[PDB]
Amino acid sequence: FMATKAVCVLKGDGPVQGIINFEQKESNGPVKVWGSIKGLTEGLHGFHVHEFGDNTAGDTSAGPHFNPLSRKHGGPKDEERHVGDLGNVTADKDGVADVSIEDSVISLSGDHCIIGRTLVVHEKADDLGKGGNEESTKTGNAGSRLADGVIGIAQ
Ligand SMILES: [Cl-]
Ligand SMILES: [Cu+2]
Ligand SMILES: [Zn+2]
Repeated sequence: FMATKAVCVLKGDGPVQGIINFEQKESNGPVKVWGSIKGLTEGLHGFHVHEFGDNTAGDTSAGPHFNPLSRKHGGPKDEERHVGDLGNVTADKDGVADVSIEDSVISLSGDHCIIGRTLVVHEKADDLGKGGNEESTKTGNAGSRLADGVIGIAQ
């Protein structure tokens, strides 16, 4: 089987929630990521795929950012990045982040497959590895998880 579409329902302990859609018509092509997230503070919020689709214990059970190539944290456009580094979503004045992303590193098939893994929206902006500290090189200093969910097959 080869997934062409995926979906992730994001939920948390507070007001943050949303639906994220993934589309990839070609196995060797980019993934379109689109949807909306509500209940956010206005501004930038870190947006990452973590390694495991698990919250057995909590944040640790989702593991670090998905990182099959053993690289350091960066932005989605950087050559040096984790596969799960999708950068930041932007929330407007009403707390709605309209997500519109095209990425060529994540995939719905193969070694970079994100199906069965966890998508997370964070409290703070992702510094893209440019924060000048150790945490920047791992998480981008995006802080706590406001909402998460496991990425499932949709088509
Ligand atoms: Cl760029
Ligand atoms: Cu994260
Ligand atoms: Zn990362």
